Amino acid sequence: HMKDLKGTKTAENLKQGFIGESMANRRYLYFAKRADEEGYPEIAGLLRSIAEGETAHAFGHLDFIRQGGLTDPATDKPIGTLEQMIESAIAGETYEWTQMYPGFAKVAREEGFPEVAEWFETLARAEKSHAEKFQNVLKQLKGGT
Amino acid sequence: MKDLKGTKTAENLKQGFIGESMANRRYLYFAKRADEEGYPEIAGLLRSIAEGETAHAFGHLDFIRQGGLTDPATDKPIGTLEQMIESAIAGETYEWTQMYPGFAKVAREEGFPEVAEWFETLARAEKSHAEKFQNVLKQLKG
Ligand SMILES: [Cl-]
Ligand SMILES: [Cl-]
Ligand SMILES: [Mn+2]
Ligand SMILES: [Mn+2]
Ligand SMILES: [Mn+2]
Ligand SMILES: [Mn+2]
Repeated sequence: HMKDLKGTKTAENLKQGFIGESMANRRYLYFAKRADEEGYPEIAGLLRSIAEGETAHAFGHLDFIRQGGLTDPATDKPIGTLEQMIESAIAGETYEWTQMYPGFAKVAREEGFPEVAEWFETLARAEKSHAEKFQNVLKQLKGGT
Repeated sequence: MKDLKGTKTAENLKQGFIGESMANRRYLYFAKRADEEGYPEIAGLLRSIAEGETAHAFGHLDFIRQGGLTDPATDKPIGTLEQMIESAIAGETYEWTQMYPGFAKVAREEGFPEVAEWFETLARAEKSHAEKFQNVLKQLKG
């Protein structure tokens, strides 16, 4: 019979699958740039085509998560409706600019890595801008205009 | 070029890479819902912010590689193109030999046969990926 995914090992395996598939697409597109520079177009093309595979895998994991009423792997927020999706976006961006990247920057400065700290501070300011743009979308959706 | 091995900053770059990787995937997935419902401005914003998260993820990988750290996904070096392909092979190999078969068996045990069939499809897919990368690596070393 049909069962709730909530609290199951399968729910956790969909989450972990999503994380790994997300990383695989980013990794393969980064590796493709090195193949591009070095003159390996067949290798770059394969990396890019396999990366599209990993997009399909990630999106299918999110399909089962959303259809199963499970939460966003990144934020533990529901992602059933577009409004919920934007609220998930806002929650993650808010965590990143208010807590995560400032904390990473402080640790980098304290460990003697000022260039890395500056990068984390650039990202904190970027995620704040993202949060603001998503907040404006949510106003448009929630207000129905 | 400063060595990051054994630091909390090394761990933070890894976690930042994971988060940025997920953000790009999430925002492109959300854009498809905006597409279906007729919100092209919202879809376009999601796609443009997703490009931001690509830039963030790649910059984390630059610091990882320049700081003597390993690939977040595989714990393998990714300095050279050959090392990058060997990292791809290692992660594909883990997924087809172990990770997705294991997920499929658990899904069938827990009574999720449709999810199990999906995991079985993915195990076969990652095996094909591993083989295609192996054919590349042989060409590079040759
Ligand atoms: Cl080539
Ligand atoms: Cl719109
Ligand atoms: Mn995959
Ligand atoms: Mn962001
Ligand atoms: Mn980001
Ligand atoms: Mn793969």
